[PDB]
Amino acid sequence: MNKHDAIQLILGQFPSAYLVSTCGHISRDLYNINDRARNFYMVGSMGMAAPVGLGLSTVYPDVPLVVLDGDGSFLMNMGIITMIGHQKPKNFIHVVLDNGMHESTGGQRTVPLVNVTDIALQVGYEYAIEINSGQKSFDLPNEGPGLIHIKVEPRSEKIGKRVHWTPQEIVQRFTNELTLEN
Amino acid sequence: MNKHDAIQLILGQFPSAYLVSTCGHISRDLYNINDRARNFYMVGSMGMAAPVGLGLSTVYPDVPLVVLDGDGSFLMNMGIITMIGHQKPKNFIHVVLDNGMHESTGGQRTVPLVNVTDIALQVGYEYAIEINSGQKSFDLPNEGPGLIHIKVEPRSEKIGKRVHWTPQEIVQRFTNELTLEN
Amino acid sequence: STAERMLSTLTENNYTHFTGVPCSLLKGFFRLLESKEAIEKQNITFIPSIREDSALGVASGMYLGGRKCVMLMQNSGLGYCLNVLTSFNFIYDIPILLLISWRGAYGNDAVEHDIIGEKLTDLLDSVDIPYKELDYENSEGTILDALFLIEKTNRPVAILIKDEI
Amino acid sequence: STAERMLSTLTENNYTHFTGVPCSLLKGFFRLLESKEAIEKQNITFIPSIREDSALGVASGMYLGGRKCVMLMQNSGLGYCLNVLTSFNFIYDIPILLLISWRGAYGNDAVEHDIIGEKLTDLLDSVDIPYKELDYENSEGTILDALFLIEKTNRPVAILIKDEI
Ligand SMILES: Cc1ncc(C[n+]2csc(CCOP(=O)(O)OP(=O)(O)O)c2C)c(N)n1
Ligand SMILES: Cc1ncc(C[n+]2csc(CCOP(=O)(O)OP(=O)(O)O)c2C)c(N)n1
Ligand SMILES: [Mg+2]
Ligand SMILES: [Mg+2]
Repeated sequence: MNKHDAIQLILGQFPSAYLVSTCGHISRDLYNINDRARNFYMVGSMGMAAPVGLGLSTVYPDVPLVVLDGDGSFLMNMGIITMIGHQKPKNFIHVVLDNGMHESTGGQRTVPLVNVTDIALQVGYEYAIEINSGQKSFDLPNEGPGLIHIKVEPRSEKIGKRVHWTPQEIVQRFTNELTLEN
Repeated sequence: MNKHDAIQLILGQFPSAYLVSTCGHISRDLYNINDRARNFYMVGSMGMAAPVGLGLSTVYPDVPLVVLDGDGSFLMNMGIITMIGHQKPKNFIHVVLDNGMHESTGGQRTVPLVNVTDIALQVGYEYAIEINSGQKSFDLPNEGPGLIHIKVEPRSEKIGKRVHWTPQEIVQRFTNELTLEN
Repeated sequence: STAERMLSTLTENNYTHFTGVPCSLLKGFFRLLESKEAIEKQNITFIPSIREDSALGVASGMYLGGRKCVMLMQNSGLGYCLNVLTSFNFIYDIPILLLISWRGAYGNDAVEHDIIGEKLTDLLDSVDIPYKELDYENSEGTILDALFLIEKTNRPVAILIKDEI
Repeated sequence: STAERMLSTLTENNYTHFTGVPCSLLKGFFRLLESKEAIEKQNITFIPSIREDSALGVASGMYLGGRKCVMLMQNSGLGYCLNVLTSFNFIYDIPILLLISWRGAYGNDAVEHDIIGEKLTDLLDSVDIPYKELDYENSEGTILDALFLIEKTNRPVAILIKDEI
């Protein structure tokens, strides 16, 4: 699987959820595939996707929320998982696009991410499913927190287009849709 | 069991070992129990005892060294357990004295440490044991890396004297012993 | 006393959400935070945090939920979450009131606080983080000025605490 | 070729242990580090790290084992490990050579590098951390100046890399 198909899969499974994407090529690819007001692109501050997501799911617990992490972003601030397992937000979804490298940087090898599903289940995640290349779909429980491990092959497509939204515009649209939904 | 018993017990098991204690009550208790030249007290940089221990094991794989961590210090930079299970140091010993609170600052509630032994075994630790507060015995495989989870009761005694060695004196007392050791 | 007045003045002005990593000088604040009495009485949402950066991230996320949050921390932890402030809060204009414990402010503290103690204000000024020194005679007015500044700039402001509360 | 000369000079001066996280501007240096034959020809051990703080920690540990280490990182990553420089390295006098990628130094980069790009030198000087801009015409001389300062002060010094290597 490539990142394009994985992002399209995640967007198809939850087309009515708010997403927080980590910095680098993941946010760029998400913005290029589908630009949504419910998408919060973190242009910088790597490793903060999951903390911001936990705060959002703390204030708005009923809303479904997806964190779009990579293997490098997940690993950099791994300890946050404990807090998530401690908070156990029922509608928190943790996606990890694992390509085994810092791709948005040049393809440098990351620390190998092993048995992510099991340790996710240990810290307090209600379910942690793994995805091999070619899985059409899967039915997931409506009660989280959840962890989705999608091992994606290195990209062959073009880098895409950088997100043109000013960070202030990103927070404006995100907050406005959050207020309009409830 | 209190921290005195845990420290004395691990000292009895590994008398010729090198120690890297974390900042706070742990380093001071270790210093007051037994001021060893082979002890490296970290006065600051909370969550940085496991990194320096991993580096020491990297340069000196055959020498045995342990890391005195607390629940707070372990949780702060837990993310290094991945680097530990990736580098797989054979003589690395990981001690986590879980008192369930931030004792060195007033006993503030820490995030609950949950299933640490299983997570260690998943991230690449060769073994991991959990210790009951009643008995006194150490049984582990010779080859590591290994984690030792010890639940400790809140300290009944006073904190006692603080480390009098200056950081430079600690550095020299430790590095002289290491250089002569190998 | 001082911690009670600070927390009361923050709660009256709709600052109810808290993340932090403790310090010796901020013990009373964490007492009031972890008190089951104050949580139900003052409507206090406190989230334990493993690291200052995760605390700041969760605080920013809670701000994105339409709530006003402050963050407690030892000044040493500023060297751990600084990147966040320089790559998120001041870039996205996400304000979080910072209650920093100024360890080593007088140079007689423990050795681990020597550098940060004498260089805290210089660090904040070089990196353009605005701060206010806690006036222990009128703490409510100091945090009032801090809240005024953050509402004027939509960016975080720190309150520096060097004595025990 | 410039990163090649830097790495070769470091290894000739017995700097053989490397940690850190990648940056786009340090692409060639990480390619040289993760090369198995460059590992063999120069006796290099590269410890890939999850974050800047753990990288600097394992580098300090490897220094304590009689080795001489350097740590590469993006300038943003400074905000994640500055504490361990002010609470450990500059306290215990444990010197690590720092290759910091000065993102946003020209003001026309991505928004995430704006603050650090403007204030990297101000932040480094605010906590008495010596830096040195890379001389792309004589990159070996910059490494030599850094190593001379490291020897003289037994404290970590940094070099600032603003162009691609
Ligand atoms: C502390 C810090 N160091 C470095 C960077 C630069 N950086 C951006 S993305 C990235 C790699 C991200 O890896 P990953 O999460 O796996 O994204 P992907 O490989 O899928 O593109 C790095 C090193 C940063 N933003 N913050
Ligand atoms: C980044 C950072 N935040 C806060 C502190 C202050 N601090 C020192 S020790 C400590 C708690 C240590 O907890 P733990 O490792 O469990 O020691 P124990 O409670 O068992 O005594 C804190 C919060 C610090 N030194 N560095
Ligand atoms: Mg990736
Ligand atoms: Mg503790």
